Amino acid sequence: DVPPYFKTEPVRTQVHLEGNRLVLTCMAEGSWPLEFKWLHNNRELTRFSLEYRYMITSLDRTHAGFYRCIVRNRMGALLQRQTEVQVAYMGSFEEGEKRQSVNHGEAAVIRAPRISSFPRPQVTWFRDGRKIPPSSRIAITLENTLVILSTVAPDAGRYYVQAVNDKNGDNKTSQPITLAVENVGGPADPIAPTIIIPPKNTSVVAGTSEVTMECVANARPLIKLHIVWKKDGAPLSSGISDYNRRLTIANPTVSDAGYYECEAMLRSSSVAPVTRGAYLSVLEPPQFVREPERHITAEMEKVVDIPCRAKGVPPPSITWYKDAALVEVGKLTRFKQRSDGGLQISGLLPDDTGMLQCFAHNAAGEAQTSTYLAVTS
Repeated sequence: DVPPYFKTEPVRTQVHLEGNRLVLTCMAEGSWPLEFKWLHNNRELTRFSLEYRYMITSLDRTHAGFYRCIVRNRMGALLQRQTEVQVAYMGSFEEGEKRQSVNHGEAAVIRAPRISSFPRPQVTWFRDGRKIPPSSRIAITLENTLVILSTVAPDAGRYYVQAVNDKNGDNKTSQPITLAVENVGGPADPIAPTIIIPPKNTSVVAGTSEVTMECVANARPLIKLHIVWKKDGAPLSSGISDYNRRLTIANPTVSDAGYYECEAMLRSSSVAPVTRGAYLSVLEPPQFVREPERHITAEMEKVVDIPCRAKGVPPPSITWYKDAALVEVGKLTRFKQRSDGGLQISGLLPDDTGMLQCFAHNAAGEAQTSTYLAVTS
C-alpha cells in the first residue's frame, strides 16, 4: 500500500530537432497497479495504461508545446511537472523584393524581412555580398533592424539579410530591399537629436546571464551626438556599449529592475535633450518556504489544515489538486483556501483520502509538492 510519488522530475524546457525521435517518461513509483496517462497542452493524449513512455518517432514543429504525465494507483493520483518541448526549425523568407526611399541626412530604417524559426535566428546584414557591421553611423538593433544614420547618396542600394539557426545550422538568404537616397536641399543642414529606436519594456528571469536595453539616436553632425543612460532618474557609468546605444546588465537581480531612460543630446549645446524610457522587470521562479509533510492523517469529521507557502517575484499563486483534479475551493464547499496559501478541509468525508498537490505558479515558473491525506476516526 504505497502511494505514488515521483523519483525524478523532467527538465522544465528541452530543445529537439525536427525529424529526430522524442521520448518522454513518467518516472514514478508506488503500489500495484501503477498506471500512467499523458497530457499535451492539458488535453488527453492517452488514457491510463501500463505504458510510462510517450514517444514520437519523428518530431514536427507542430509537436512543439507542453507535455506532462499523470500517474495513479488505487490510493490516488499525481500530476507530473509540466515540460515544454521546443522543436528547432526554420522556414523561408516568404516576403518579396521591397524598396524604400529616404532623403540625405534622414535616418534609414530597414526592418529585417520576416522568417519563422526556433530558436530565433542570427541575422547578418548584407549589401553587394559584403557584410554590414555596426558602426558609429550604422546600427543593428536587437530586433535585427538596420538603421543608417545621416544617410548619404552612396548608402543607396540593395540590402538583404542572411539568417542562421544556431541549433539546426540552417542558413537562409532573404529577398532584397532597395534603398534610394534623394538630394533635396543642401547636405550641410544641422539636425536636432532624434530617437529612432526607443527602449522597450523588457522582462528577464534572475537566473540569466545578461539583459540589454537599447536606444538608437540620429543627429547632424553625428559626431556631437551623445547618448546618456539613466535608471530611475540617475545616470549610469558602466555597462554601456555599442556607441552608447546598448546598456548591458550582467546577472540581473531583483534590484536591477526599474525605469531605464535614454537621453540624446548635442555635446556643448543649447537644447533640451530628447528622452525615451522603458521598464525592466526581473523575476524569480516560485520556491517553497513551507511544505506540507509528505504523509498526513486526519480524522472524520474534524477540520485539517495543509500548509503551503511560496516565495517569488511576483508573489506566486497557490493552486490545489486532489488526485490530479483541480480542487473546488469556495464558500459553498468544504474546501477553503487561506490567503496565507494553505488549504483547510472541513467535515472530513472518507473520500477526502488521496493525494493532494500544491502548485506554486508565476510567469517565470512552477513548483509543486504532494502529500498523502488519509482519513481515519
